[PDB]
Amino acid sequence: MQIFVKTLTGKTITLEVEPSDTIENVKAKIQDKEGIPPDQQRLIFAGKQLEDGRTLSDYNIQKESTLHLVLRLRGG
Repeated sequence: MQIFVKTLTGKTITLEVEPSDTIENVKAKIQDKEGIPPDQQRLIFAGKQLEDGRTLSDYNIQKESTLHLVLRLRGG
């Protein structure tokens, strides 16, 4: 199934995923497309932060759903 990720600057990315895929796997696909490391990425769906050890089906994410990406800043 296809899903959409929106960034804080106005960008929408389209990803091909399976319901059994883990959040850590979704972050790895974003790193491949945009070069953002998984430790600096935060994913939000319906106001809830998604955990790396859970899957897309655990949060009831369905086809054409929109997730939000937030970037963290450690030091500096």
